Amino acid sequence: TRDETSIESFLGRSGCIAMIEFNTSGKGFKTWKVSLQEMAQIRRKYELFTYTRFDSEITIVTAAAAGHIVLQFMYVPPGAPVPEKRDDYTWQSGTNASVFWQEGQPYPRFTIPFMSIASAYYMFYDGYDGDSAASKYGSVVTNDMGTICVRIVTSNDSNIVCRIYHKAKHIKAWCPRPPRAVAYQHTHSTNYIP
Amino acid sequence: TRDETSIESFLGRSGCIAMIEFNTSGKGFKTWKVSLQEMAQIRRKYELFTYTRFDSEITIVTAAAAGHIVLQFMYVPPGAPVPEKRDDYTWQSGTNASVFWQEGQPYPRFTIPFMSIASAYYMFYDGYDGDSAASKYGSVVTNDMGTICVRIVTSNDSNIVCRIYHKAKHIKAWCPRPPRAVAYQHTHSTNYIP
Amino acid sequence: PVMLTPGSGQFLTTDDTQSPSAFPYFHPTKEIFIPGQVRNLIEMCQVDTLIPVNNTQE
Amino acid sequence: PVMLTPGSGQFLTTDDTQSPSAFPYFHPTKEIFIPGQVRNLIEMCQVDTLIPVNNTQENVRSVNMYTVDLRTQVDLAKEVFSIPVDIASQPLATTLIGELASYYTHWTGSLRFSFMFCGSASSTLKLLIAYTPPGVGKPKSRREAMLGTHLVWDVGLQSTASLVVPWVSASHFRFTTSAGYITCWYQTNFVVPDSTPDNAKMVCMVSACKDFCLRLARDTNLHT
Amino acid sequence: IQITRGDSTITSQDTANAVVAYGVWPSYLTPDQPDTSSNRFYTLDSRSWTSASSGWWWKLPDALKNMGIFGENMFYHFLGRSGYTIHVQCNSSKFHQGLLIVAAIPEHQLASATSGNVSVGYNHTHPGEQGREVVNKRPSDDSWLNFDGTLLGNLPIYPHQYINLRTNNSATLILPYVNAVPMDSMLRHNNWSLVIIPICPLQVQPGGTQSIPITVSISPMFSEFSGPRS
Amino acid sequence: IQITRGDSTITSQDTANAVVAYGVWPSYLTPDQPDTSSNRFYTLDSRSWTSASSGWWWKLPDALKNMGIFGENMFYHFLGRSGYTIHVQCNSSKFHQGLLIVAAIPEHQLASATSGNVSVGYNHTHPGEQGREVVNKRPSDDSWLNFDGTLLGNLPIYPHQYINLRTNNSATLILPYVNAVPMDSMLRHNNWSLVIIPICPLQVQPGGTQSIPITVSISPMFSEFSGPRS
Repeated sequence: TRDETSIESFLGRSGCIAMIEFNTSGKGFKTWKVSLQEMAQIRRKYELFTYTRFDSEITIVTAAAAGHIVLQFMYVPPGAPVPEKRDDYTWQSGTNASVFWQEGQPYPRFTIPFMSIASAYYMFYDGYDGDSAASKYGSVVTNDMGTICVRIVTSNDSNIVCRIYHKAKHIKAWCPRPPRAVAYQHTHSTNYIP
Repeated sequence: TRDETSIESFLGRSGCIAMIEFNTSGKGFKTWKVSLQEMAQIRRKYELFTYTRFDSEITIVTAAAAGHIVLQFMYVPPGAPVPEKRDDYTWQSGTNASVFWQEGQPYPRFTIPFMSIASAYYMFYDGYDGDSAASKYGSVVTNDMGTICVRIVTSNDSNIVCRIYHKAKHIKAWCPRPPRAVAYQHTHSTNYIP
Repeated sequence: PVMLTPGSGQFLTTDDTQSPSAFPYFHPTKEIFIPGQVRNLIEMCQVDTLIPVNNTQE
Repeated sequence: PVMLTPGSGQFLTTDDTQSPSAFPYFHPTKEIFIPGQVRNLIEMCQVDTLIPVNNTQENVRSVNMYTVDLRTQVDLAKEVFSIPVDIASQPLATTLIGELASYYTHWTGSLRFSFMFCGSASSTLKLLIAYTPPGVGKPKSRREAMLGTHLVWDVGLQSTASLVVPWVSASHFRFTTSAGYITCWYQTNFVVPDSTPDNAKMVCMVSACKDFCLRLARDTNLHT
Repeated sequence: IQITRGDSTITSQDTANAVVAYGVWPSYLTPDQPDTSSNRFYTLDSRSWTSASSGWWWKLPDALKNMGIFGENMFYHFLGRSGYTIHVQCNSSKFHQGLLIVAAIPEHQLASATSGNVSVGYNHTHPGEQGREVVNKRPSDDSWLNFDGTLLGNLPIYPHQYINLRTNNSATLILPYVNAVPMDSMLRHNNWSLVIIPICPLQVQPGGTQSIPITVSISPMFSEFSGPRS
Repeated sequence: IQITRGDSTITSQDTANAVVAYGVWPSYLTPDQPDTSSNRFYTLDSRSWTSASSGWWWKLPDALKNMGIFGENMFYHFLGRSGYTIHVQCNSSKFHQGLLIVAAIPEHQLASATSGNVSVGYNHTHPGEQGREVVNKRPSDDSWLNFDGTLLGNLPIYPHQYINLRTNNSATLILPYVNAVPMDSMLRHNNWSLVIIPICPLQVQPGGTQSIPITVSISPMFSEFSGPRS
C-alpha cells in the first residue's frame, strides 16, 4: 500500500508538456526549448519540491493534414547549437540525437539522460546569472534541459501538430515546499499579481 | 470437465457493451459512462449475482468513413472530471489513462483495475444516495466504473463508430439470484411493466 | 529475427492474451470476505426450485 | 513466429516499457547527497500546518485568517470556532494535507489536530474542545459538547492541546470532494490581572498520522 | 423447548433445524460490540394469514429501527453491521392446511408498480416493524414476480425454509452480515429482506379459525457499530 | 546557560531544543576549512517587534558578507559552502503576548510586487545584515503569501520553530548546506532565507514596553572555500 503517493507515482506520469505546430508550402521547421514550466498543472506538482532529478522519456504524438509524410525529430542537448534553418548543418550533427519517423508507424520514443552540470534541477533558484541590473533571477538561470526540433524531410501545402508527451523516470526530489496558492503568470517566475 | 460453467467462463467472455458514434466537419468528441446495464443479454448474466468483482479488459473496434485518422481514447476513472469540449484540459491530464490509436494499427487494448471504493460491485442495492424523495434507489447509487471518452486528434467531414468490447477478468461473484423473468425497461432499475 | 504468421494483429473476440494495466500504482480496494461466493453455476443447478406444472391461462 | 495481439503499436500514456537512450556514452553528473529527500508525499502530510479557521472577508487577504480571537468581551454561550473534519472543504482544503489530498480521489487514516494558545503568561482560561462524530450534528451549546467526546483544556496550565480523529467510515476510503466536527467553547470567562491584554489569539493546526493513505490520483482545476 | 436472549424468551422445539444462509455463521469483523443488551429477540405484531393473503415482507435492519437498544444504536452511530436470527412461527390445528416459503433476500431492490424509469420512494422501502402486507413511487404487488421481475418458483435460490402446516409450524433463518463493505449506513441501506409468501393458500372448513397468526421474532447477532454520538 | 564560538559568547538556556533542518547535521564535504576564526556567532542589530510589524527576512550567506573573517572569505574565494546555527531570541515580560514563526527557506526565490514577467533586482534580493522589514523590480510585501505566492499557514513545511512569548523566548535552527552542487558562488546565490513572521501580533497594555527586541545571532558551521585570492 501507499506506493501511489511515492514520488515516482506522483511526478512520473506521462503528460503533454508542449504543443509544437508548423506549416509548409526556414518555414518547414520548429523548435521548443524543453521545460516543465509551460503547463500549470505539471509545473505545480514539480514546484512542491526545491530540487528534482530524473531521466526523461519523450513520446511524440503527431497529427498532420494537407504519400506518407516523413519527419525528423531532433534532441539538441544543453549548450549545443539549435537550428536556424530547415536544412542547417545542425540537423546532420552526430552529437544531436535524431529519430526519423514516418506516418502510420508507432509513435517515436526516446529517453534523454539527466543532462545538467549540477546534480539536480533547480525548481527554484535564489540567485543570478551575473552582477548586472539586467541579469536573470530564478530557475531560468540554471536548468537548460535542451531543445526539441522538428522538420519535414519530404519535399512539399501541409499543417503538422506534435504533442510532446514527457514522463520523468528514476525520480528523486528534495526539500518540500508549500503548494502554489495563486495563479501562475509567467514561466520560471514566482510572480502572481494579475 | 465442467470448467465451462465456472464463473470465469460464464461472465468472462468478451462482448460489445457500448456503441460510441460521432461526426466531425465541442462536436468532434463523445463520452460514455461505463456500465454493464446497457445490453440486456450481458446484464441478465451479471444480474444472476448480487455482487461481482472483476478487472476489465477494454478492446475498441473502430470503423470510420469520410490520410489515416488518429484517435485518442481516454479512460476517466470514477470521480475524475469528464471532458466538456474536444480540447478541454481533461484530455491532457496524466491522471487519466489515454491510448492514441491510428487507423489500420491493431485495435487498442487496456485493462482497468477493479476501481470501486467498495470491495465488489453491487448488481443490486437496497438503499439510497440520501434521505430525500428525489434520492436515487438501486445499483445506480454505487458503481461509478468510470467514463470512456473519444476524440479525433486529426484536424478535419467524417463519421466514426467505436464498438467497446469488454471482457471481465479474475471474476468473483456472490449471492446467486433468480434469473430475470420479464423484459428490462430501463438501466439499473428492476422495473418491468411495459 | 521473427515472422508474424497469419493470425498476427487479429482481434479474435475469444482471445486470452495479457494486456497493459491502464493504471499502474493504483492498488484496488482489499477483497473482504462476503458470504455465498459462487465458483461454478452447477452449485446453483443443485438447488430445488418449483416447477410451474399448472400451466393454464387462468 | 509471432502474433502481434490487439494492444500492439498503441501509445497507452500510462505504459511502462523500456525505451532507447538518446545519448549512450554520456555519463550523467554524479548524484551528491542533498538534505531533505522526499520519497513519499505521506512524509509531507505528517507536518503540522495552520488551519485558516477565521475565514471572513476582512481577514482572507492576510495573516489574520489563521488566528481565532479569545476575549473577555464576548457572548460566552456561542461557539469559539468549528472545523468540519473533511479535508475536502473549507477551512481544511488549503492546508498542506487538504492540498495534497486534492491530487487524489480517495483518502483514509487518522488526522491530528493541535491548538496553541498565544495569550500572555499571566492570561488564564478554560476552553472545551469537543469532537462530534459524522451524522450526529454539530453541538448547539457547551453542555451538549460536554456530553460528547471532549477535552476541558486549561490554557493557563498547558499552552498546547491535541486531538487525534481516527478513521470512521463504512468503506476503507472516502472521496476527497462527513468526518464530523471539532467545536470549541468557553468553559470559563477570560481571566487576567491588571496591565494584561483582555483578549488573546489561538492557532489551530492539522497533520496526518502514520496510518494516513491517499489513493487514485487525479488532476483538476482546483488550481487554475 | 425454551430459547432465551437478553431479557427476552421464546418457546419452540424446532430451533436446531435452522438454515444458516450460505453456510456462514454470523461473526464479529476480523482484524483485517454491545452483546446481549442489543442482541435480544424482538417479536413483531403477528400477521393474519388467510385464504386471501398474497404474502408479507420486512427490510433489515429497517424493521428494528424502533426496537430498543439496537434501534437506538442505528441512530446514535454513523455506521453499523449485524447478522440476524429470524424465527417464524405459525400456530395452527391438524385441520388447517397451507404452505409458506420463508426466504431472506440480500439486496432486495424493489421494482415499482409503474412503467417509467421512476424509483421506489424512501417512505415505501422503509415500512418499519409493520412491514408491507401485499394487496406512482410505490413498489410492485407481484409476489409471483418476487416484486423484482423474477419468478416465485426460483425464490428457493435464496436462503429459505418452508412452513408446511401438516409437518412443521416454524422456520428459522440464521443470516450473516452480507454487504460489499465491512460496515454501512443502517438507515439508508437494507442488507436483507425477509419475505413470507403463501405458495399453497390457507384452507380450513367453516367453524375452524379463519385467520392463523404468523409470528416473526428477530434477534440481531454479532452487532457492531462505529462513529458513536450522544 | 552560556554558548561560546570563536571569541563570541551568547547566553540562552534553550540551546539543546534546536531544530536540525531535515534531520541532517552540518558537515564538511565528503571525499566523493578555517574553523573557529570563521565560525563565530555574528549578532545582527535587533528588530523592533510591534503590533504593526508584518515580519522580517534575511538571505544567507548575504547577511554575513560584511561579517569579519567569514565575510572576507566570501570575497577572497571564488566558491564557498557552509551550514549555519541561527539563534533567535525575543526578550519580553510575562504581560506581553505574541507568536512568531521562525523559518529557514531553501532557494527562497522572491516574487516581485508587480504584474509583468519582470525579475526582482539584485539590490533588493541582497539587503545584507539589515535584512528587509516588510511594509518596479522590488519583491512582494505579502508575508501571508510567503513573498512567493504560497500560503503562510503552509510555511511549517520548511525547517521552523515557533516563539510563543508565554512559553519560550527563543528558537534555534541548525541548517546544513543545501544546494544541487557541492560548492557555489557565495555572492551570486543564497542557499537559505531566514524568515520571521508574527502569526499572532504583539499585544501589551499601555505603560508596558511597546516594542520588544528580536535578536538574531548567526554562526557559520563547517564553512569551506575554494579558489583563494589575495
